[PDB]
Amino acid sequence: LRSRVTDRYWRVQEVLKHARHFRGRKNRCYRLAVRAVTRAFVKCTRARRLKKRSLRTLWINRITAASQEHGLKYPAFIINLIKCQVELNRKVLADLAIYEPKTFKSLAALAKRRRXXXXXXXX
Amino acid sequence: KLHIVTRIKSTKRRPYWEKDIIKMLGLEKAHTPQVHKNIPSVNAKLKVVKHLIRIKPLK
Amino acid sequence: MSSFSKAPQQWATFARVWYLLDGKMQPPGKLAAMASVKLQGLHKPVYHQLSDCGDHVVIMNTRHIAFSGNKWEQKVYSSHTGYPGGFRQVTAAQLHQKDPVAIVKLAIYGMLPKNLHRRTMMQRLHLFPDEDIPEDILKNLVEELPQ
Amino acid sequence: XXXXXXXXXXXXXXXXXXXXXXXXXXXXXXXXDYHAEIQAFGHRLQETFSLDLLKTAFVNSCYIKSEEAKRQKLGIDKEAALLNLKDNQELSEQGISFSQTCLTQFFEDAFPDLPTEGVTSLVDFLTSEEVVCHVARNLAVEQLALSAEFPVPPPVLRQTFFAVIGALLQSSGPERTALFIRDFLITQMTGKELFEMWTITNPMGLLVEELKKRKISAPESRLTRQSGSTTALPVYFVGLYCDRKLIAEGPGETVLVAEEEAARVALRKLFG
RNA sequence: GCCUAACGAGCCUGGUGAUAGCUGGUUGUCCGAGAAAGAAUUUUAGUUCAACCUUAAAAAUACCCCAAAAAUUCCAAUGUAUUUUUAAGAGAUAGUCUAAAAAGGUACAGCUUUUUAGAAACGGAUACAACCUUGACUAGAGAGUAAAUCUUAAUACACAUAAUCCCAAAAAA
RNA sequence: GAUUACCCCUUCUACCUUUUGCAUAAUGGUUUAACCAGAAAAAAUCUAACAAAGAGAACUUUAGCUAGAUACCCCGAAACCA
Repeated sequence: LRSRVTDRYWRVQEVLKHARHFRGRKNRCYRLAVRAVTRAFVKCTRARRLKKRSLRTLWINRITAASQEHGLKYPAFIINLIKCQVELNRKVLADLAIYEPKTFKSLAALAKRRRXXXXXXXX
Repeated sequence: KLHIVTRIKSTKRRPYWEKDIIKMLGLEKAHTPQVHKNIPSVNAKLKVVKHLIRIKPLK
Repeated sequence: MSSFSKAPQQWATFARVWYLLDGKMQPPGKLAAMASVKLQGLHKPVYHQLSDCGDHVVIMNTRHIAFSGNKWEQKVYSSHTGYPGGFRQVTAAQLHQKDPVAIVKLAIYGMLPKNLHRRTMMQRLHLFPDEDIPEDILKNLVEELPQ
Repeated sequence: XXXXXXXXXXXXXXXXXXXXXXXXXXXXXXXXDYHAEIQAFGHRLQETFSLDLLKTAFVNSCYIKSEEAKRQKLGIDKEAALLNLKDNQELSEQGISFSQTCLTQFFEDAFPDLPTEGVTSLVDFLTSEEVVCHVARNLAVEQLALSAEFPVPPPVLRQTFFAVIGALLQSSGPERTALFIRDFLITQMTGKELFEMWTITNPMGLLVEELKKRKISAPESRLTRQSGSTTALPVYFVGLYCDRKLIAEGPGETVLVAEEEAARVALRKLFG
């Protein structure tokens, strides 16, 4: 004949060890701890998936701001960068949009230059 | 000449025979180009799923 | 300098800059958009969502605002109380004849995101029907963008 | 077995409310020998010589005094460790002197435009006890250090570190040392603190001294503009110029602090 | 009605672990593949083999299929992979909606009865089962796109708590 | 996820059972501990023994025979009889 021994108590101890910092019975009771842990992991996956989206949106906002400071909008800047064969990511572009206004000013100048040259070649 | 077939649209929500046609064309994924010879047999199947794909001549 | 292991860039926080916006015929709610952009701080490359880096916007001549179309008499502001049948309809006309600074403010009040930061940035907004600005004894930056 | 895991859990739970002091002899699990440590010390670093001086470098007076004390107490036998400390203090002496000379040479060659006061300040900060001891503890020298009383206290690790320095000076010569120390110290600094501790007293006046010494021109502060804020902090735009040519410009909350920061930026500007 | 606080036939013990096609339940990890209707049944909330599926082996070939011909029933070629044969073993048989063609109903119904097709991330449609885009490895402070999001149409010599058909406004690549 | 040694902001419709479909205003649970519900080899697949024979006086057998190893859980009546 077997016994329950320390197995269940150790599993509960582990779950509750992962249940620390939780609020109320969820950091005390085992069942609510598990129920909260599942949700915690699902939210971990989902938020780690949407983190890139949030960061991307934030970067787009920053670059949009820095662009609007120079008189042009975000999409025009993007198009100009595409036709300038610039594969630079929006993260580094935002970092330059913050710390190094000179580089972004140069890119904006080249952007307006390409836009004016295209508008003059089309006419 | 030779025609290259690219899948620009899903085979999902569409009849199974069209999926069979796509399998005949050798497309297991979207946007993946495949080089194929020009023959009425292939051209017919190409005409079947044509609305779900984009074809361009090459080589 | 130095950067370590994939981190977003925000240091601490900075000081907001007070701005001035002119009245006289600019479309209502069309100004509220950019004023909400300045309120959120979306015009700053250093912008952060949680940090609340938004600035302080002061607009003048709100009674000189001009709404196009027939919307003057046709716009109805609804104010309802807890009491039954306490539904009140106030036209833009009469509201302008009484409390004009409310109108534009309401146009801003729907632009901002909800919860805390809404009211937080709402306290950064001040409107006056006529021009008297003791706060102009304190030097501020003036931005002109008429429509 | 459940007994071994209950005993391991009870020991691991007993160590939470009780913290034992760190011991130097029981620190390393494997047997600690002199030759093993100096061998690894020779394999890691480029060149290592004078094994006796190297061992002596990690020897402190406290261990000797304690050892002799135990010798007198027990009274079993008598041995003389006396030569160790006497040989160590000399290496430390020469070590300090040559360190001062070497660092002085470094600040002289790297920054020729740096005034004498700046040199003195940077030397005092670079030779400071806390920083050097921090580098020591970060290099895990405390593991190779031998202290009877306690391993932790700075007077041990610092003197030990300087002894190691002098040991490298005698054994490996200057050419190697110049490679070693110069690499670490610079990498440690990294901050604006270098010129900040020299700015702790009358930044403006110091700038006056520097300008009067070099270009012989009295600095003038003029407010170029003001953007006020009553709520948090007001912003004043303060320019600083000499002979109508603007040296610097900067914002400030108060006139005093603004002038301080302007004088600081101008101070580091004339550093080059 | 009553027969020891409940009598269409008391209570105790035993048969007895009566019978229950019902209802309420059935606990560790990982990997591959993966089902919604053919006829019957003192049967419809249950069963028995087909319509499928899974394991382990063999021998074959099978499909998308044009003109010879009778929406299909057949067959070249195409580019394909499969189609069974045999040996054991399952479970499933109280389902819906949209689009098209029907029947009943009232050119009613989130209506019922059939045929064909699609169907069921967390993208889009304010939220919402099928509608739109996509077939589903983990990890990554990379990139390129699909659908979609805010607007288009006018002139005559009527329901019952607080508004707008998702905020505010706007205009007529 | 960020952020400070704490929090506000942003991203998300309890579990289970029953169902075409439940966060559902369908079902069960105050919490915790412990107790508590898949145990049957015929034919077959598989690992070995020997082979026209296997198997401990019993049966099978046109490659069989013998042995081992693999799949079919609990609680509940109203009542009947002695």
